[PDB]
Amino acid sequence: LTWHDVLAEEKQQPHFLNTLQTVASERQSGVTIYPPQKDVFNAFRFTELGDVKVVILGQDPYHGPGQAHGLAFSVRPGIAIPPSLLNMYKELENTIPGFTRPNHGYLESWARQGVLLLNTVLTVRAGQAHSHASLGWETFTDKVISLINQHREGVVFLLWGSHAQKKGAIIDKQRHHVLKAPHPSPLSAHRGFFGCNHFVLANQWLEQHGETPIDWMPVLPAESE
Ligand SMILES: O=c1cc[nH]c(=O)[nH]1
Repeated sequence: LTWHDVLAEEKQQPHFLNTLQTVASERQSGVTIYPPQKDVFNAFRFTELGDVKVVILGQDPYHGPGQAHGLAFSVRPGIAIPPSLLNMYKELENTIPGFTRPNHGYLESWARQGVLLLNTVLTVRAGQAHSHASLGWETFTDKVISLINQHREGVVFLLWGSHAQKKGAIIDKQRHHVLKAPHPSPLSAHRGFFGCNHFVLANQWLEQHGETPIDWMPVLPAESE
């Protein structure tokens, strides 16, 4: 059972297709849109429905050049680690045994381990946070979260900040494992993100059900000859 299986009918809905047409228009209107069109759905590409172990919800994609590439909180290789990710790495360094500060902010290897890095809004106008928040992306990601709720068992949801917490209100807290904390951005991280211990807690839950825990130290694609 795949994303396409469960999302094919949602993807033929006017709200969804129209969201995409608005983006495609915007990309030609004089404005740059992030991430590139081929990257918008990368969270789905790297972590199939049946591979989802951890869901980390973000809200908006990074809105600067070279930053967003379709995975919540991640940036491309060579790009500076943005403040929300830095605070994530800090909590990790203080909680996960052996973890040290990565020299990059690329989280693809989290996704390849089953960490679904899903923003509720999947595109953004350059430099303008929340600029596409009233297209239909929230309806689409509402549906995505609902399907995960329904079609999977024992997934851990990490819900950072009020927006994500509301988004995840529908999730079965008996069938899945839901953890809440304030958002890791500088504005709220010292008001409960630090100390939330979500990364260890996720791993323990996974372990207690026979699943491999997540290696949260992210790794860059390697060099070849
Ligand atoms: O992808 C991202 C980046 C920053 N903030 C979010 O919520 N998600």
